[PDB]
This record gives sequence, C-alpha cells and structure tokens, in this order.
Amino acid sequence: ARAKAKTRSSRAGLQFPVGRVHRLLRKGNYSERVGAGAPVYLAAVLEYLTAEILELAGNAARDNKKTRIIPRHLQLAIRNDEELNKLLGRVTIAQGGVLPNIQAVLLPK
Amino acid sequence: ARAKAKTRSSRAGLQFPVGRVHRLLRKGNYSERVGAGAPVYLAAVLEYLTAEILELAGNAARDNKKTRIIPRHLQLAIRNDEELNKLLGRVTIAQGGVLPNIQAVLLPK
Amino acid sequence: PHRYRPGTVALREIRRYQKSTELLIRKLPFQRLVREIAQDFKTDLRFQSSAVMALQEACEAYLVGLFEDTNLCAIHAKRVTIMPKDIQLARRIRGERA
Amino acid sequence: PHRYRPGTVALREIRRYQKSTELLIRKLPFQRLVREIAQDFKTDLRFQSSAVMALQEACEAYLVGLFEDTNLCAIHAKRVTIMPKDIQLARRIRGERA
Amino acid sequence: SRKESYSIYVYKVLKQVHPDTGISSKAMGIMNSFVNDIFERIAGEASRLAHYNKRSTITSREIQTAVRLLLPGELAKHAVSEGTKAVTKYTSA
Amino acid sequence: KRSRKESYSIYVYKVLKQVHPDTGISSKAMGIMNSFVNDIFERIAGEASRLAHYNKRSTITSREIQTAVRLLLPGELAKHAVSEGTKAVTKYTSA
Amino acid sequence: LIVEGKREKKKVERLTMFTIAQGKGQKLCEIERIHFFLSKKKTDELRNLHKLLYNRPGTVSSLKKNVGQFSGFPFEKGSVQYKKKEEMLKKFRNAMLKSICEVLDLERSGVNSELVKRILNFLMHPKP
Amino acid sequence: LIVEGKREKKKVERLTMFTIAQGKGQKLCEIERIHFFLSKKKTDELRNLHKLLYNRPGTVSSLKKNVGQFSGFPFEKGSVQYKKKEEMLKKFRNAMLKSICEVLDLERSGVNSELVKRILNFLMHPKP
Amino acid sequence: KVLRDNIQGITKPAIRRLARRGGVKRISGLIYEETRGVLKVFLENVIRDAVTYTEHAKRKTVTAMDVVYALKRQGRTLYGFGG
Amino acid sequence: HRKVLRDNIQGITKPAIRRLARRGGVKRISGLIYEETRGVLKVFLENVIRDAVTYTEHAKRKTVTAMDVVYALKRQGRTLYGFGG
DNA sequence: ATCACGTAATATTGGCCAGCTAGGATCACAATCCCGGTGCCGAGGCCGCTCAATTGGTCGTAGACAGCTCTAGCACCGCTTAAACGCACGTACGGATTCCGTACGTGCGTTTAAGCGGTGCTAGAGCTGTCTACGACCAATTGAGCGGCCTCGGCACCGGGATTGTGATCCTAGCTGGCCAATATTACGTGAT
DNA sequence: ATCACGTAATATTGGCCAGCTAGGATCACAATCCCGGTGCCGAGGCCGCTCAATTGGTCGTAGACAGCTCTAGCACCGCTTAAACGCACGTACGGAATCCGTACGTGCGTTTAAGCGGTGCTAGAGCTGTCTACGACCAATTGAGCGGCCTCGGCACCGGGATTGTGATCCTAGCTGGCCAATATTACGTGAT
Repeated sequence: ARAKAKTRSSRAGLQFPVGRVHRLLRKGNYSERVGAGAPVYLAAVLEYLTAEILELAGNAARDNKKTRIIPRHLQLAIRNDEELNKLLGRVTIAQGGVLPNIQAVLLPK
Repeated sequence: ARAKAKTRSSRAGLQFPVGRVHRLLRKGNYSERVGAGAPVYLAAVLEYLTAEILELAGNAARDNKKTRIIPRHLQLAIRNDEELNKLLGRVTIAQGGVLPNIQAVLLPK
Repeated sequence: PHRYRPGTVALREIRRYQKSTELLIRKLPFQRLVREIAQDFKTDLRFQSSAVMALQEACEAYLVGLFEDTNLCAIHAKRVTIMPKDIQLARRIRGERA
Repeated sequence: PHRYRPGTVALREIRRYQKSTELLIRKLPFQRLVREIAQDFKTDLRFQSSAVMALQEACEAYLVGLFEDTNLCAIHAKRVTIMPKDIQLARRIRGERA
Repeated sequence: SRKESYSIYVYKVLKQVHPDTGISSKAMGIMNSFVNDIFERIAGEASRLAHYNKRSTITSREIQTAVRLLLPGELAKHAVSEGTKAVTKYTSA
Repeated sequence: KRSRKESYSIYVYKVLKQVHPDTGISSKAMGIMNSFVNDIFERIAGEASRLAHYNKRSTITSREIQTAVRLLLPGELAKHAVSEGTKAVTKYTSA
Repeated sequence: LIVEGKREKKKVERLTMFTIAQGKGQKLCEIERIHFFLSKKKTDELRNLHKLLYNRPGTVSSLKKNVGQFSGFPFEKGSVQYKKKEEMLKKFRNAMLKSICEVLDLERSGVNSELVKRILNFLMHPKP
Repeated sequence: LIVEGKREKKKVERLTMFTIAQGKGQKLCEIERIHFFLSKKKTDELRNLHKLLYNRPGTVSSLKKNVGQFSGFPFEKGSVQYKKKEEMLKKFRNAMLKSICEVLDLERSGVNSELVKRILNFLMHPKP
Repeated sequence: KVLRDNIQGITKPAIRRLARRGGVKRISGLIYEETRGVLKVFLENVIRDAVTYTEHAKRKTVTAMDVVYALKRQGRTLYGFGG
Repeated sequence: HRKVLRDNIQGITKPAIRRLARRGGVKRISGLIYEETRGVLKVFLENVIRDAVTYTEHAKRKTVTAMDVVYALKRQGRTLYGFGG
C-alpha cells in the first residue's frame, strides 16, 4: 500500500536537499505557509550558485596545478567574477587572502 | 459587572499604541509567539526615539523662529545629533536638504 | 561696471542651494528619462506621480552625497576643482566601483 | 657589499604578503587586546579559540581593505606614501565618518 | 477601507515635548516612516535573536537586546531605561 | 550518545563531483562553502518573506523565490538561476 | 525564463588609478665667440636664456649642458612658434634682453624692438 | 537599566580639510656701493642670492628689490642657522661665490673658505 | 511612441546645481558626462528593482512603495513616501 | 586569577601594521600611520566585541563564541565565512 | 716734511695637468624558479543507526479568477517665462619643473617574547526532566481611531529700507625706460724717426 | 717713407627727466537681512461610526530551573628561535616655490521648453464574491545523513641545480679645481718741490 520512497531532490533532478530546505523555510518563520515548488526552486538556485563557485574555484586550482580546493581558490574565483564579486562584495572569507594588485604608478620605469 | 477598560498604553504610561504594536508583531511574522511585555517595551522605545527627534527638531525650528516643524528641521536635528545621524546614516529624507558645510580651503583668504 | 571674480558667485550659489531644499533637476526631463530607462525593463508601464517624485528625491540625494565625497577627494588632491577621477575614486571607495 | 634600493624590498613584501593567506598579526598579543577591550563591556569573560580567530580574520580583512582604499587615496594625491589624512578620507567616504 | 499610521501618537508626543509647536503633513510622513523603520529593525533583530537561541517567543529581553545592538550609545542606554520603566509600570498594574 | 548538527557539506561534495569529478576540497573550504550556502539561503528567504508581506500574502511560492532571486542575484547570474529553478519546478510538478 | 548556454563570465573592471629639437644653425657650444662667453658666464644668465629656448627653465647642471647644444630654431619666420617667441621677448625686461645679447655676442645698444628682432634672427640661424 | 536623566547631545565630527626678517646693520638698498651694483647688475644674479638669503628663489619681479630690503641676519655667530648658511656657502661653485662677492662689494680674490667667511661676516652685519 | 536621448534632459546647469548643493566650487567639463552616466546607472538599478516588485505584484503601474523598497534594497532608505 | 591587561594595543606592532599594509598594496608608509591604524583597529574591535558580548549575555553565556562574533560582524555589514556564517 | 717716481718684494690671474663626476656596459650576488623525494595528516570512504524525510488521507482556507467602480495616469493645447544655450573674455586654477631636506627604507646586532608542547584545574557549555506560568485562542464588548468637513493662523511672498560685502577707481610711492650731455674710441693730419 | 700720435667726429654710457606699475585707501553698487503686511491653504479640531483593542476564561507547552556529564578554556612552565627593536645611514619622496597655458567662471542676448492649468479618455488599481486547489497536520514507515573509525593521497617542505633581476664595479668621456709661470700691485729708497 506504500510506494517506493523517492525524495523531492530526485523528483527535481537536483543534489541539494529539498526536504531540508522546506524544513528550514518552515522553521525560519519566513512565512506562515510554504508552497511545494518554493523549496524546489530555492534548492535549484543554491545548487546553481554552488556549481558556479566550484567550477570557477576548480579552474583556479587547476591553474595552480592543484587538485584540491582551498579558501584562496574561492577568493580568486569570486573576486575575478563580476556577478559573484557583486553578490559577495560585503563578504569576508577566512584564510582567503587577496588578489595580487600592485598599482602601476608604484612599479619602477 | 464588566470592569471598565483602560488601554495597554495607559497601564504603561505611554502615548504610543501597545495594541497596535502587538498586532503588527503578530501580523509581521517575526515569531510564532509574542510575549506581553514585548509590545509595551517596544512602544516605549519608539516613543522615546520620537520624543528625542521632536525635541531636537523643535529646538531647530525655534532657532529659525518657526513654530511648525518641516522636513528641513528634521534633517537638521538628525544630522546635528551624532547618535541619530549614526542610526539614520543611510536614511534619506525627502525635502530635507543637507547641512550648510563649506570646506575651509574653498573660502577666500 | 560690475563683474564678480570667479569663485564668488559659486560660493553664493553654494550657500543658496544649501539653505534650500527644492529639487534641482527639472521634473519633466527627469520623468522622460525615468520612462526611457523603464521601457528597457518592461513596456507600456505607468508611474504614479509619487513614484517619479521618490525617484527624483533619491537621485538628487545620491548625487549630492556623491558630490560631497567628490569634493573631499578633490581637496585631498590639493585641487579646488572636481574631476571625473575624483568621482571614480569616491565610488570605488563607496563600493559602487566603476 | 650588497644593499637594496628603497622600494625594491617593499615591492617584494607586497608580492609575498599578497601571494599568501596566513594571519599577519601575532595571535597572542591580538588575544590579549581582545580581552582588554572586552573587559570594558563585561568582566570575567571567556573566549573560544574559534572566536578569537574569527575576530582576527575580520580585523585583518578590514585593515587590508582600509589600506587598499588608503593607497588609492594617496595615489590620488600624486603620492606613494600613505598618511593619516588618507585613512581619514577613506573612512569618511566609506561612511565611518572619521 | 481604513489605512493605519502613527500620526496621532506623534502629535501626542510632540505636544508633550513642545506644546507650542505643530508639525506639517510631510514631516508627519517622515516621522511615520521613521517609526516604521525603527520598528522593523528592532523586530527583525529580536526575531533573529530568538532564532539564534532557538526560542519561539519574543519578550522584553529580546527587544532590550535588539535595542542594545541597534540604537547607538547613550541612545541605547536611555531607550533601555525607558523600556524597563514602562515594563515595570505595566507589570505593577 | 546523540548529538546532531546539520550542514550542506555532502551536497557540495556531490555538486563538485558533478562539475569537477577528479577534484577535491578541504574542510576549511567546505566550511566556507557552507557559510556561503547559508548566507544566500537567508538572503533569498528574507527577500521572499518581505515580498509576501508587501503584497499581504501568507504563502511563499515559486513566484516569490523567483522574484527574490531576480532581485538579489546580479545580471546573468539571475537569469541562469531562474532558468535552473524553473527547470527544477517543471520536473517536480511532472510527478 | 529558461536560457540555453553557460554564464558569460564578465571580466571585472578594477579601478586603476630632454629632446633637443635641432634647428638650422651652428651649436652655441661650437661658436668659440659665444662659447668663451658661457665659460666667462655663470648658470644665472644662461638660466634666463633657457627659460627662452625650451619654454621651461632647466636644472643648475642641465641648464649649462642644454644651452650648450642649442642647434637653432627648426621653425621659419612668421610661424605660430616665431610669433609666440617674439611675444616672450617683448615680455622680458630691457636689462634681461641686454644680458641675452651679451650671451649671444649681439650688440647691447638698440631699442627694445631692435634687441627683440636681433635676438630672434640669431635664434633662427645662430651664425658664428 | 533605568538611567534617571537627560541624554547628552553629541555632534558629528565631519572630515574637515614674504616676511623679511629684519636683521642687524643696514639695508642693501641704502648702502650706496651695493645699490649701485644692483642697478648695474641683473635679475639673473639675484636668483642664487635670494636662495641664499630666504631659502627660496624669488619672482623675476620681486627679486632685486627684496634682496635690497635685506638688512642683515637676526642670528649670531655659532647659531644652528649660521652653521646651516656656512654649509650652503661651501656647497656653492667658486664662480658663484665670486659673483656674490661682486654683488656685496667684497673682494673676489681669495680661497673658497675665505670667500665663505667674508660673505658670511657681511651677511651678519651689512656695513657700508 | 518611444522616448529617446532623454538623458540629456539632465542638463549642465542642473548638475551644477546638484554639485553646489554638495559643496562644490569649481567643476571640470567632463564631470557632466560622468555624472550623467552615474545617474543612468543608479536609475537602471533602482528601476529594475522597482519594476521587479511591480510585476511581482501583478501591476502594470509603478507605485511609490515599489520605489521605496527598491531604494531600501540599494541601501538608500528614503522617508516621506509611505515608508 | 583575574589581572588587568593594560597597554595591549601596542602589541599590534609596527611590523605587523607594515605587513597588513603590504597585503593591501602599500609601498611607502608614514610614521604616524601606525598610531592611526591602532586607533582604527581599537574602534573596530570595540564595536564588534560590544555586539558579540551583547549576543552572549543575551544567550546567558559567560563565554564569547564564534557565532557571537559572526553575528556581530554580519550586523556591522561585514559578513564572515569559514566560522559557520 | 711731503710727495712723485723707479725698483723690488708680494700678490693675482691665465694656462695646464690632474681630480672629479656621468653615462653605459659588464659582472657578481641574491631572489625566484623548478624538480624529485618524504612523511604526514587531513580528505575521503565505509558502516550502524536514528531521526528526519516521505507517503497517504482529511480538511480548511488562501488565493486564483471574474466583474464592477472609479481613481488616476496619460495625452494634448496654449501662454508665460525662467531656465537652458551659445558665445566672448579673462582670471584663477591645474599642471609642469626645480630644488631642498628629511623622513622613511634597508641592513645589522641584540633583545624579547611568540609559539609549541605538556600538566593540572575547573568553570561552564550542553543535555534531560519537571512543571508552572504564560501566551494563544475565542466570544462579547466598546471605544479609540479615522475619514470627512470646516476654519483660522503660520507662512511664503511682496515692497521698502538698511547693512554687509565686493569690485572698481583713485592716490601715493618706487622702479624702469628714454633722452641728452659727457667721455671713450677711431680715423685723419702732423710731428718724429 | 713709415710710424707714432694730437685732434676732431663718432659712439657709448651716466645723469636727469618722464612714464609705468604695485600697494593701499576710498567709494559705488549690489546682494543679504530686517521689517512689516497680507492672502492663502493646510494644519488642527470636531463629529459619528466601524473594526481593532480589550476583558475574561481555559488550556497546551515554552522555557525557567535544578542536576549531571565532560568539553574546552584557562594558568603556568620551559625552551627555541623568529620576530621585534634600536640604531646608523643615505636616497627617494613630499613639500614648497615659480611659472605658463587655458579651462572654467561670469555675464549678455537669444531660444527653448518646463510649468501650469484645463480638458477628455480609459487602463487598471482596488475591492468583493466564489469556489477550489493546495498546504497544514497526523500517523506510520524508512532510508539518507551523521558520527566514528581508518587509511592512504595530496601537499608542503627541503635540498640541489637553473634562470633572472638588481646592484656594484669598470671603462670612456666631459667639466672644473689646484698648481705653476707670467704679470700687476704695493712698499720703499731717492729725487724734486
């Protein structure tokens, strides 16, 4: 009388947890009521942003010949992207460091 | 036999509305449940801040010999007070203009 | 017969437009500009008068604060005159970049 | 006999401390400072290690961005050396009202 | 339909602070926006506090903490004083 | 005994192996990505709640999330996020 | 609402904050008459002369060597540069013009307008 | 928690942003000999002297007259200012020192250290 | 129809007035185009957010409250417009 | 058990400020920059730690945690990742 | 005795040889770079469990939809006039150049205290159970709040007078330039060789 | 006949006279302030009437509180260097001074279109009514996620070579200063007055 369990993330073709996002939206007092497509949409958005960040960071790492991402790679990916650096402009990453940027007038001639 | 009704404002010694604040807190979706002293305390805080601004604005208006307060007077009060200017820093006030401030170097010698 | 030396009428205009609060951009041009911009985001839009007035107040306050920061940058550069580099610096420090 | 001309070491240090990510303030003195400051807000306090490390990361990122803005202000003034006026300007612009 | 506001309450506070003084409609709209802004800030910080401590209830303590966090300096002190006084009074009756 | 805490770590691992199968990530970087997920979640959900309140509606649906995305995320980021969200909602409704 | 490609990454725009023109004539150093003057002269009279040849005054050390290599003015009579030099000569005090004549072996006995004309003709074609 | 008093009103701190020192002796314009030399001399020469006297060069216009107004050095022999002028003098080329001696009616014949001493004594007490 | 080249309605003297209200005494000639660009950017962002709030309200009319929310988003809260 | 810890700002030494500046792209540094920076940092720390100790007392704790610091900074508009932001 | 003149001793100046400084090229040292080996520890996988996610049914209500009103946004005209525009002109400003002093940068030896690892204590985080006080909820009440309407007074604007201020004009004193007369230079006549 | 030299004409320069310019003081005019006066229109009050605030009661459960476990913070110690400090020194930098060119401010006359009011039309905001799809909730089920454990992969670090950037040194070249020889100046003896 019970069908084989199939999680919402699987019903949406995602990796992030739809059930957990539903739970957090309900427990965050964001709204008295929460639709069924809201957590799906939100998880898909989070998954896309995560994938963007990780794509750029893995590219940065491969540029430094590294197979393993560390905070500096995330800082590079973020600050070298116009949209991410706008989204996370008021954000500080621990052990991220800075982007190499010597102003030209300081270089000798 | 029904006791005469006095508003929660009278019982607290305020001019601001406690019932309205309790309703907005209940209808503002800030928390599932709301205590009894929360709207009272909050209304008292709002009354205090309002009174502080109106004191400063009325002073400014008396300086210009004006009896009615206008947005310019509110801007003068706010920006001339440090704590208010701090809290209301990014706040923009329509028809409030700016403070007379000419940098010295621009003045003639 | 009479001719003010440059910089005098400017200080007078400063004291004037600081003693006052009237909007300094003409309304109809600003409204046409707003509709032009919006028409690139959605077509056949309508604006309340209060909405245009709000956008105008916001823009004037924003540009006024920007010009304050710009005059500070200029003065910092030992220059009375403001220049585009001053604006770019003010915005880069404000976080508006560009 | 070898001596580097002023500036060369500074640029090397710049390249170095930008390639790197370690914290640049010593941890013990910064911790003592945090506790000194907190004594004025509450007494007999306790700090988690992660809490002090977080305060340290934040204060270093803040000072680094401040020095970026300060170098920009300096350059704007046709200088290379940063001065207190440059910091005061960067702060007055960022909205900290120095 | 009836719209809500804070106007009469501001006129009451004013008369208590400046019985000789009045206020214009525009200034009143500014004061109304100021009240609503402060309200939203304090209530947001209070809700966030309750959530951080996994509390389902907002009480005078949460509001007092949100005040300490938001209002700056002697303002915070005198607001905490005025709120504690008001809660004391309300509890007495 | 029983101590439970939640994070997004394994989901970030999964996304990574989808985009960079031969690549890994450290624990510090994973904590940073967890903070990033929680931050963007709080931002989007707060914008969506405020939207529902502005319009005096008691429910958060795909529309509020879509608007909050289009408002918070910048430029092409918003377009591609909307695309992903719509695709996911479509697939979900086709149960 | 659904796109068809990958995000077009947008590149961030970070805010990024002594040619001796040889003219027509002999170098003032190769003219022994004028060269003997400069040897007897000091970096002050030459300083007046240089504030005239290259618009901007030179450095105590350079001033000397620079006046030494003046090969003449590469422009002709009536050019905008000729008029602009003639005005700069009219704006010099008559004692200065007499000092410049003495540095160029020109006669220091003439009306202002003649001292101007005789210096300006010499500065086109420095002749021994 | 209840503070029984009025609130202090704080104020926002906005980010706000040719004296001839008369010495001892006589003005170089009164001394007949020196005044006659300046009349015969030119703006050029006084560029080096105006640097020596007031630690700054002077306008081509207000140069000869300001050097004449020089009535002496208000400091005495052995002061930090005396030592700082003596070094300046040691750093001048021998031809310059001989030109400065000729502008002050001092004898141009002498060793560098004597030209320095004779100019420095004159610049304390300009005597006719 | 369609409005075009309406940025130029933000005229040189109007920018001059704004500057004066900001404490400016002397102004370059390039300041005017820089300011027009700055303003066009500001308005693009504010009006994008406002039109977003509008469509989300299923309206075809932009209200003042939409503008107020948009500015609040840009971090430039505005008082006196129904806030 | 309890001892006052005075003059601890001076533990933010000249070379440490120099390092921070270098990480910020600075080449040449005045001598007054050091005290200005110490004051700036003491102010920043005072505000952040005030907000954190506030969150703490509110939580009925006597120990300042990393979450208190993160919330305090997040409040100051300086969100921090890596500590559970 | 004082003074003019020739002679001798002392002193100055032009020429020369030597010293000093400039620029370019060459060379050595150090920093940066790379490349392979090592171990080390954190990343990543596996597994039992549990608790949070899923499923299936019931139910109430939030919100989609349709229809009506009427408010308000848009478009359009004509007049007035202040603002915008275009141009002429000149002052004050920005930029460039030079110079000078000293404040920073760099290197070095000494000091000092950060960092690490180890031991002991203990306060307080964190969790669980009890339970009471408190808040949510509903029904009747009711009275504060608010929209509509009227009406005076604060104020914004006009004209007149008055005050502060800026720009221009006028006067006084010093320096520079031209003109005229005295004196040095050059050519011719005349005296000596 | 050639050379040297007195005298006259020519040329250069100092004294005198006149013009020009910089600084200070004065005045004329023009923006700002003050003072009424006044018409207006928006604040301020009033009124009746609706729906949000209130009183009262009841009941579920949030969280205050006590008690226990045990993690993590704290204090202390002792080495071990790496970093910090003090200092000497010198050079690149900041600041000040000077000057020039022209860009921007100011003002005038002409053109434009903003503003203002009035008129007409109609989209769509806003409200109400309806009916229903959808989300909340509960109970039962179950599998994904979390924690603990383990075990090797990635990486840092080091030592040994290669390359490169920077600074010091060497070479050729130009300019200036000390020394030497020739010559001018000065003190003195002798002669004249």
